[PDB]
Amino acid sequence: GIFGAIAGFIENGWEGMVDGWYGFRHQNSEGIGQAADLKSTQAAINQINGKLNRLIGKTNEKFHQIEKEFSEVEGRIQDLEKYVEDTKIDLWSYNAELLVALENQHTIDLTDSEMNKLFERTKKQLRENAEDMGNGCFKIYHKCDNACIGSIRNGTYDHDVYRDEALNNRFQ
Amino acid sequence: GIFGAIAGFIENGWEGMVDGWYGFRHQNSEGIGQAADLKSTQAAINQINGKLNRLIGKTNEKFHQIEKEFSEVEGRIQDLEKYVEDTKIDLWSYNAELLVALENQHTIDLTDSEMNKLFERTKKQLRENAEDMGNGCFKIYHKCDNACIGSIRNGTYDHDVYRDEALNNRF
Amino acid sequence: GIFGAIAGFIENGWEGMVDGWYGFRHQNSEGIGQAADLKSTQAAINQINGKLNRLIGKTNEKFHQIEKEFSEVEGRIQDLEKYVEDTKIDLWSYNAELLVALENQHTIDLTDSEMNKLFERTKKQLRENAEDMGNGCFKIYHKCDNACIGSIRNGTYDHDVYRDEALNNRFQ
Amino acid sequence: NSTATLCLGHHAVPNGTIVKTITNDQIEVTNATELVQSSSTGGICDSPHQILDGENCTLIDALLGDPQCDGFQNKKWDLFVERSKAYSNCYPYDVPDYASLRSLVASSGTLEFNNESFNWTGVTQNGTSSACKRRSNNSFFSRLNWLTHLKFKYPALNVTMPNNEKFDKLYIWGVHHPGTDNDQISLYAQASGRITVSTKRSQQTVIPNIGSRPRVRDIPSRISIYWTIVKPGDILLINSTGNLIAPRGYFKIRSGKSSIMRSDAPIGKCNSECITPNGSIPNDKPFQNVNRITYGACPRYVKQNTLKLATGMRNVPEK
Amino acid sequence: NSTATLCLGHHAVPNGTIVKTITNDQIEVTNATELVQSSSTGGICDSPHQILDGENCTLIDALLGDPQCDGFQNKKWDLFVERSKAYSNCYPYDVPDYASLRSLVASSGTLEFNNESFNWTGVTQNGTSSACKRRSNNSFFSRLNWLTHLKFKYPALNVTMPNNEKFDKLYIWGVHHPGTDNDQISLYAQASGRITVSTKRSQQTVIPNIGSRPRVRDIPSRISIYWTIVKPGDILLINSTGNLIAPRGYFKIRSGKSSIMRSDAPIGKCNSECITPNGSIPNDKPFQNVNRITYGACPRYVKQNTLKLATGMRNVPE
Amino acid sequence: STATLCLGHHAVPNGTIVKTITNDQIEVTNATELVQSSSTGGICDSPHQILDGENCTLIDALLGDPQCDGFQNKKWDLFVERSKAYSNCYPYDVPDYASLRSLVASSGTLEFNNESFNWTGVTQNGTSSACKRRSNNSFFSRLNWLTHLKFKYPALNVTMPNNEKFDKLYIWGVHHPGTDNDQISLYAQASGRITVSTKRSQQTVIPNIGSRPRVRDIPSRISIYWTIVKPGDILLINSTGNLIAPRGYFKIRSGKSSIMRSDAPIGKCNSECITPNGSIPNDKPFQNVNRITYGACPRYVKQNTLKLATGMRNVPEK
Ligand SMILES: *[C@@H]1O[C@H](CO)[C@@H](O[C@@H]2O[C@H](CO)[C@@H](O[C@@H]3O[C@H](CO[C@H]4O[C@H](CO)[C@@H](O)[C@H](O)[C@@H]4O)[C@@H](O)[C@H](O[C@H]4O[C@H](CO)[C@@H](O)[C@H](O)[C@@H]4O)[C@@H]3O)[C@H](O)[C@H]2NC(C)=O)[C@H](O)[C@H]1NC(C)=O
Ligand SMILES: *[C@@H]1O[C@H](CO)[C@@H](O[C@@H]2O[C@H](CO)[C@@H](O[C@@H]3O[C@H](CO[C@H]4O[C@H](CO)[C@@H](O)[C@H](O)[C@@H]4O)[C@@H](O)[C@H](O[C@H]4O[C@H](CO)[C@@H](O)[C@H](O)[C@@H]4O)[C@@H]3O)[C@H](O)[C@H]2NC(C)=O)[C@H](O)[C@H]1NC(C)=O
Ligand SMILES: *[C@@H]1O[C@H](CO)[C@@H](O[C@@H]2O[C@H](CO)[C@@H](O[C@@H]3O[C@H](CO[C@H]4O[C@H](CO)[C@@H](O)[C@H](O)[C@@H]4O)[C@@H](O)[C@H](O[C@H]4O[C@H](CO)[C@@H](O)[C@H](O)[C@@H]4O)[C@@H]3O)[C@H](O)[C@H]2NC(C)=O)[C@H](O)[C@H]1NC(C)=O
Ligand SMILES: *[C@@H]1O[C@H](CO)[C@@H](O[C@@H]2O[C@H](CO)[C@@H](O[C@@H]3O[C@H](CO[C@H]4O[C@H](CO)[C@@H](O)[C@H](O)[C@@H]4O)[C@@H](O)[C@H](O[C@H]4O[C@H](CO)[C@@H](O)[C@H](O)[C@@H]4O)[C@@H]3O)[C@H](O)[C@H]2NC(C)=O)[C@H](O)[C@H]1NC(C)=O
Ligand SMILES: *[C@@H]1O[C@H](CO)[C@@H](O[C@@H]2O[C@H](CO)[C@@H](O[C@@H]3O[C@H](CO[C@H]4O[C@H](CO)[C@@H](O)[C@H](O)[C@@H]4O)[C@@H](O)[C@H](O[C@H]4O[C@H](CO)[C@@H](O)[C@H](O)[C@@H]4O)[C@@H]3O)[C@H](O)[C@H]2NC(C)=O)[C@H](O)[C@H]1NC(C)=O
Ligand SMILES: *[C@@H]1O[C@H](CO)[C@@H](O[C@@H]2O[C@H](CO)[C@@H](O[C@@H]3O[C@H](CO[C@H]4O[C@H](CO)[C@@H](O)[C@H](O)[C@@H]4O)[C@@H](O)[C@H](O[C@H]4O[C@H](CO)[C@@H](O)[C@H](O)[C@@H]4O)[C@@H]3O)[C@H](O)[C@H]2NC(C)=O)[C@H](O)[C@H]1NC(C)=O
Ligand SMILES: *[C@@H]1O[C@H](CO)[C@@H](O[C@@H]2O[C@H](CO)[C@@H](O[C@@H]3O[C@H](CO)[C@@H](O)[C@H](O[C@H]4O[C@H](CO)[C@@H](O)[C@H](O)[C@@H]4O)[C@@H]3O)[C@H](O)[C@H]2NC(C)=O)[C@H](O)[C@H]1NC(C)=O
Ligand SMILES: *[C@@H]1O[C@H](CO)[C@@H](O[C@@H]2O[C@H](CO)[C@@H](O[C@@H]3O[C@H](CO)[C@@H](O)[C@H](O)[C@@H]3O)[C@H](O)[C@H]2NC(C)=O)[C@H](O)[C@H]1NC(C)=O
Ligand SMILES: *[C@@H]1O[C@H](CO)[C@@H](O[C@@H]2O[C@H](CO)[C@@H](O)[C@H](O)[C@H]2NC(C)=O)[C@H](O)[C@H]1NC(C)=O
Ligand SMILES: *[C@@H]1O[C@H](CO)[C@@H](O)[C@H](O)[C@H]1NC(C)=O
Ligand SMILES: *[C@@H]1O[C@H](CO)[C@@H](O)[C@H](O)[C@H]1NC(C)=O
Ligand SMILES: *[C@@H]1O[C@H](CO)[C@@H](O)[C@H](O)[C@H]1NC(C)=O
Ligand SMILES: *[C@@H]1O[C@H](CO)[C@@H](O)[C@H](O)[C@H]1NC(C)=O
Ligand SMILES: *[C@@H]1O[C@H](CO)[C@@H](O)[C@H](O)[C@H]1NC(C)=O
Ligand SMILES: *[C@@H]1O[C@H](CO)[C@@H](O)[C@H](O)[C@H]1NC(C)=O
Repeated sequence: GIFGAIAGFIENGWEGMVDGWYGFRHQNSEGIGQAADLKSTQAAINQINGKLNRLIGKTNEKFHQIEKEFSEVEGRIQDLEKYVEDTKIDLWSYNAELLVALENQHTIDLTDSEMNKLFERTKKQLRENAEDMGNGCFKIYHKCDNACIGSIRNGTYDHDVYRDEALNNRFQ
Repeated sequence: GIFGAIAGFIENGWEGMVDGWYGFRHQNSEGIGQAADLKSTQAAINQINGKLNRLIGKTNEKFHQIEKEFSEVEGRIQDLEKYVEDTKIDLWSYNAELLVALENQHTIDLTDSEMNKLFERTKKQLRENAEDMGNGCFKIYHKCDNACIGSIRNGTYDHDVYRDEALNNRF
Repeated sequence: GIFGAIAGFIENGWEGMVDGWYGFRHQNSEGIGQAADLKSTQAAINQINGKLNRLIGKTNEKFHQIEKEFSEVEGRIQDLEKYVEDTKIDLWSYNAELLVALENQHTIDLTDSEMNKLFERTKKQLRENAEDMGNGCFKIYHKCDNACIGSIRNGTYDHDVYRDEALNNRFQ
Repeated sequence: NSTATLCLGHHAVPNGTIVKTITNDQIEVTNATELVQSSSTGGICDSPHQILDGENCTLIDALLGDPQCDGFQNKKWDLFVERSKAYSNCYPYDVPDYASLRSLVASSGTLEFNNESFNWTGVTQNGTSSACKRRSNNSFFSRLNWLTHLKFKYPALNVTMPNNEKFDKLYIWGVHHPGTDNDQISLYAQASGRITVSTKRSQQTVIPNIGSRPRVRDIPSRISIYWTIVKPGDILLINSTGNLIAPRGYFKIRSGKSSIMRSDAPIGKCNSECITPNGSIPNDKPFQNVNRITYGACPRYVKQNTLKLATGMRNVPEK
Repeated sequence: NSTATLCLGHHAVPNGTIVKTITNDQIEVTNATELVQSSSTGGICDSPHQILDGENCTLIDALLGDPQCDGFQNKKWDLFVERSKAYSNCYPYDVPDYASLRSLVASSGTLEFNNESFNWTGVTQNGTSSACKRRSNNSFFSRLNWLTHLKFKYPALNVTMPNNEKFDKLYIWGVHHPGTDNDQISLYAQASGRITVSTKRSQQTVIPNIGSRPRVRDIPSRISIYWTIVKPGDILLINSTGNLIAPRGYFKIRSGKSSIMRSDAPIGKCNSECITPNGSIPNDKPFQNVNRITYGACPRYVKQNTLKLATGMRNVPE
Repeated sequence: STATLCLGHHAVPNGTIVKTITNDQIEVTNATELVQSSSTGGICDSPHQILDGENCTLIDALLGDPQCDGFQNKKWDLFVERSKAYSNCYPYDVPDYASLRSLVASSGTLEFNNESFNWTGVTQNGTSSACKRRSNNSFFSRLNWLTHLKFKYPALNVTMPNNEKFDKLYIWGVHHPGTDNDQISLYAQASGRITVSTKRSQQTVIPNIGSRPRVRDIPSRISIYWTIVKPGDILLINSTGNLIAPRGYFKIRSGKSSIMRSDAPIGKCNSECITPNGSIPNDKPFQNVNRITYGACPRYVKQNTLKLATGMRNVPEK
């Protein structure tokens, strides 16, 4: 949410994209299609996986401890034992609550960041051959078939090839 | 500070802005004015209000505890009771200090984020009819009166209406 | 890593930059050279320095505590003493691991942020006299001597001076 | 061929407040709020917690039945307040494990005393002393029965008392330690009398120690106080040949939110869930710097005097 | 045509999950995982920790040698499970500092008892009572020797037993408190008595108190249980004139992972490092909400019922 | 007619690996250690006043062992107890030994103002073969062994008020003779009750005549107790025999003083942090040397190393 991409200019999450987390939707003379960017998709997954590996499976081993349940009624010693455990449980619960909130806040932003980074990479790749419409879509000002649209996803898009046509359409 | 807008390229806070947290100052033919963007203002406020809901209140209810003040000297049993409470106080003191430092860092960044998000929304809305002067101000290259500037703040700005004029001025 | 600049579009760290942390590499008729922006360097250094001052030298003073080593076997009271110290050590150990992980995550991003801030400042300074090549490099479309390259670093670059020449070269 | 200008900006305050961050130790923000409560109203509020002001009486003094503490008989509380001015005006007594008895009674939160009928045959009941004076006459602890010799004879007492209720009964008893051997003979007709208060689960034996102690209220003798808890279905057996301060019944013991606090603050009339010895404090802020001792829903005590949390952006003033 | 449109977007799920963040208390994400373990299998696993079910025998009852606890002799464990159904069918006993003795025995993790030969000359050994009955005959605690008079005489006892091993020896002894003074004479022929179990470092003196207690199993008398630990190179001295419940040897004290747990959960066949009184629970999640009492590789107990960690982006459905 | 300007960051040939939230191993340009895991090996004499007990435990110096006479009326900030310590006096047992040791250590002084008690009718300055001073029979310096005078031991009722503004700590004892003949030969009475009483506290001890395992050829024992009289209170010692009388009071204070058990050398340096393993620096926030600490010390953690990134990510040229 810090970058304003997941809930920002992109106001729709494509429920039909099942092959990845981020991707491309194109409209060209040859029709409409959908694709996925695996680099950005694996980008979010690897970061989130690192948070999980740091938490899941890392349990402590404690064998002999103090009494934590008392049947009879005692004085000072029983009160101290109850206070120690109660303080310990309260402290760990705060650590759990703060950690869950922080990680989820970071998870939102890093997933938001990865979407924005994909958007910025595409914009720089298109150079002056397209314009940002403001809703997460680029209006390419040249005839792009299903080949050069794949070139933009492939990173093999040379703006010089279509620059003369694009500039002519834009400023006329 | 991460986005570099609050103290970055816009290195000036408008003390005259009392109706909102972020806004526009329209310097145009038909005069100069100031307005405030309620969407970005309420966005940052709601996030900060959310932080307060998690901190203000939520206090523990503890009725009977151990003794924390002693008049005589007892020895081992008294030493453990003092050690337990002193350890607890130091640990909670660390959590209090760390939380304030972390939240305040997040408060600065999210307010910076909301300012930057408003700036970029304006740029895409204007399309190619204006240029970022670098100080957070857009030099609109067509005659925009106090109506179409309201349209920019309203989200009802159509760049094609002024595109032919704006591009010609830039040429 | 959130901004995607240190490991993003700029995927090459100049090992030759010894005078600073971030800087400029320029090409002109006069040759190729390297420079450093000390403002962006000191911005990142101060942030990291603040984290150290909050940690280094801020030690507590504790004089008399409970016994932590026991030779004989006593039972209930001894178990409580062992439990308290082990609980305290476990809680502080969790705080140490989280603090190191959290600060290091922020250190990457704030260093990433300052890189992005330097890049965005240069783009706005150049206005419409250059185009972003997408790899952290700007293609300036006018005759820039070793002087105006310094002007870009110093902030004394007037885009209006070269705008007519730059715009003509771009859109022709 | 004219132009227009649109500038975007944020608000700023003239002075603002300085807060602490991860990066910087001193940074200016537009607005902030305090998170550490370092002030108190000065008085304990009577609500919503049931306060019982001990005034001149410690909780043990009220339990035993000191004459000045007769106003606390069969009383309930959520937080018993012991005043530093409290004293004892009765027989000088010593309570082994005083803290534990004080702790469990405070946690129970009641001074209910259902009087019981023991079969005290052969011994003189309702003993009196000059140190314990009710009004202006010799008396003794109200909840304690000073059993003395009857007709120069103290036959062994072996009475029984079953616990027919579903709650545990708390019995407060004592042993008298005479200062002189004459007082030992003149009160119990024996040289030494063992006290064996036993149940089906626990047992307790006490030996009188005849000897002179530093005279308190001109009383060289001492009284040792012990307590026994009989569980539902358990029975109480008291075997003794003398020096026995017999109980007059049982105290009801419960479990709840009741506790005890040592404070000298006035009991005002207000609503504050958080109670500290320095006075009731608000429970709005997450942390406090008033006192580590708390009662009710209280902010967590920290060592910091102030911890300012920024509620707005960074402040960049115009001038 | 002459133009094209390229749109960038993210995925979304029809049914998202609500998680809590710093900014918002309820925000919807594509996917999430639970961090708090709140379910139990219902039974204690036999592995990888060596479990020992006491059934009707407490740890102290098994240590002393109650007739129903003879099956636990010289047995070791990693977690002794004490059942609430446990009872005692022997001489009534009271153990001062009962928790400490239970804790030290449980932590040691063994009930090894090496029989020793004491010089009980002049006194009658292997005393029995009607309350402690083994094989439908009067008996006593298996690890305790009830010393009574021999030929109506109870000579002063002064026995010695050195610790010639490299480990500490745990000695369990007791003192008999007769209910009537006649019973004191009928068993020890002396008025009252004193037992002083002393070593080169420790000293312990106990005075019998003859008096009637509420009779349990028709026994008005009581026995108080005490323990002594002699270190390598130390010697054990038992000075007594009567009322002595003598030990029959020493218990080996060890150091290990053993402990004690009170539960009424079944002992099944599975492999779970985490053991709680409610039953063995998985240790995959970092936190748990089953029981504060745990054993082994266990998640940390928290007061929270559920804690969902976002494992995806925000769910913004169309 | 064109120019190109490139922006970049620095990189080092050899980076450092640090741990982040997202990644377990990420390379950075520079990092610093946060856990101190090394020690100089010796305790610094400054800024904390160290007192080396050498062959004397704190109780031995308090009681007055002949080898501990050099510690008389000495103050400290951290008493260092050595494992090589031994005792050459009458065998003694101190109930709640940890509390008395802790109480003396926290006070931080062994100041002893001698008082004049009215021990009339009894012989004072009793000595034993075990306690040897200047190759002559002696006793604890702060304790008075009261024996019979002219085969008579009158009943003792002595008084001593606390007329000062500080609490007085009194160390006294009771003698447990090994043989009844030794009890008669020293005290002329069969047993002597000792009742050290104040206006609030009372303490009664009964001697137990019996043989104990001989230490330094002494079968008899003495039990050590302490009493604290508050300002305005009076001290009453009621006794008929077997009394190891005090010779005065110890001043009890409140301060930074404590006690540490270590065998580390005492060098010359300035280190606020002191551990049993030796003085360590307090620059890093955390340490891994010893859980026992004194002074301005880093907080003990289980982690061996924790590297904090002090630079950007190292992205070297391929
Ligand atoms: C072991 O040693 C201790 C300490 O010496 C003894 O304890 C003291 O014993 C003496 C002797 O019996 C006690 O002295 C008596 O004190 C009484 C105090 O009461 C008055 O004074 C106080 C203070 O002013 C007032 O608050 C109070 O209201 C009273 O007004 C005196 O009253 C006694 O006076 C005697 O003479 C007068 C005048 O003739 C008579 O009227 C009296 O009846 C009495 O005979 C007397 O002085 C002292 O109180 C004890 N305590 C203390 C703390 O000192 C033990 O007794 C001793 N043990 C043995 C077995 O001997
Ligand atoms: C717990 O409560 C029980 C009662 O329920 C008490 O029991 C009494 O205990 C005393 C002391 O042990 C016993 O007294 C002894 O009696 C002996 C004779 O008893 C017989 O004869 C009498 C009639 O003369 C009958 O009533 C009785 O039933 C017997 O048939 C005496 O010979 C003893 O003398 C010894 O003590 C005296 C001092 O008391 C000395 O001078 C002597 O030299 C000798 O040493 C003694 O007097 C009494 O018999 C018991 N009665 C009952 C009914 O049990 C417990 O004492 C009591 N214990 C405690 C700790 O409180
Ligand atoms: C929502 O978030 C949760 C967070 O946990 C994700 O949960 C994981 O979901 C995947 C889905 O495929 C599970 O993957 C399967 O793991 C099996 C082994 O499990 C162990 O190892 C994994 C790590 O590899 C641990 O996470 C897990 O706890 C176990 O320790 C594999 O054997 C599976 O293999 C698949 O392919 C092989 C080859 O075809 C087949 O033979 C198998 O049958 C199977 O089809 C598979 O990889 C993973 O275990 C889940 N982890 C946890 C901790 O629950 C969710 O995926 C995510 N999204 C949704 C929609 O729920
Ligand atoms: C101090 O005061 C207590 C008060 O309880 C006395 O304790 C009681 O002492 C008597 C006498 O020893 C005990 O009587 C015994 O009761 C046993 C339990 O009986 C149950 O069943 C009957 C009905 O059949 C019920 O009325 C009763 O309440 C019980 O539910 C009996 O089994 C005993 O029988 C004896 O005689 C038979 C004869 O055949 C023998 O076979 C038995 O083995 C046994 O010897 C006996 O009648 C009574 O139980 C005690 N109560 C408690 C609570 O302890 C103390 O005795 C007294 N102190 C002194 C010194 O006397
Ligand atoms: C803390 O406690 C330890 C152990 O009790 C003490 O160490 C002993 O101290 C005594 C002196 O108090 C030493 O006695 C000396 O022995 C020297 C020979 O040492 C060798 O032989 C002995 C016996 O086998 C071994 O223990 C030892 O390790 C050596 O192998 C003699 O040379 C000494 O007398 C001669 O030398 C001195 C110095 O020149 C002269 O002044 C004398 O007049 C004489 O000529 C002396 O007899 C003993 O050796 C020490 N070790 C042991 C193991 O007992 C510490 O001293 C004590 N701490 C303090 C501060 O005193
Ligand atoms: C605390 O300190 C006080 C200080 O006084 C001690 O008090 C003395 O204690 C002893 C021992 O208990 C008492 O001695 C006993 O005195 C009895 C009465 O004697 C007085 O009265 C007679 C006339 O009736 C006079 O002739 C005599 O001189 C006294 O004035 C005697 O009857 C006792 O005799 C017993 O002991 C002897 C010797 O062993 C035997 O031969 C006898 O058979 C019999 O068993 C005995 O002599 C002394 O009287 C007490 N003094 C006072 C003033 O009370 C406390 O004892 C002490 N307590 C503790 C716990 O420390
Ligand atoms: C209760 O039992 C204990 C343990 O058995 C017992 O302690 C032993 O007492 C004897 C005699 O008091 C001690 O033997 C002495 O040991 C020392 C040091 O080894 C020797 O110096 C002594 O020798 C002299 O005395 C002898 C007396 O007969 C002479 O024959 C000899 O020639 C020497 O002059 C003597 O052997 C023995 O060391 C202790 N053992 C311990 C403490 O472990 C205690 O005495 C018994 N209780 C009673 C009241 O007897
Ligand atoms: C709690 O205890 C205190 C202290 O004992 C009680 O204080 C009362 O204080 C007044 C002060 O004026 C005493 O009155 C005065 O008494 C003297 C006695 O000589 C007389 O000369 C004066 O003219 C005046 O009357 C009063 O006696 C005293 N009461 C008692 C019982 O000591 C207080 O009353 C106790 N109760 C409460 C609820 O505070
Ligand atoms: C410990 O045992 C010793 C040795 O039997 C006891 O001391 C003897 O006791 C008898 C009986 O009273 C006397 O006849 C002897 O004179 C005593 N001394 C010796 C050297 O034998 C001692 O009483 C016992 N102590 C206890 C508490 O039982
Ligand atoms: C797209 O990239 C792949 C390699 O990932 C390459 O084989 C293919 O030829 C590319 N398609 C183009 C350049 O049209
Ligand atoms: C930029 O500043 C440096 C600072 O020394 C100076 O040497 C250089 O000439 C400046 N370049 C300009 C003003 O173009
Ligand atoms: C500052 O923020 C607090 C908490 O959000 C708010 O209650 C208060 O009205 C604000 N005051 C100012 C002057 O901004
Ligand atoms: C001691 O003898 C008993 C009786 O047979 C037996 O249960 C126990 O295992 C024996 N101890 C050893 C070490 O064999
Ligand atoms: C009492 O004498 C001892 C032994 O010399 C000494 O340590 C102490 O200072 C003396 N007390 C004084 C002089 O007040
Ligand atoms: C010491 O006690 C005796 C006992 O008779 C007494 O005479 C003497 O006066 C006392 N000492 C002092 C200094 O009063």
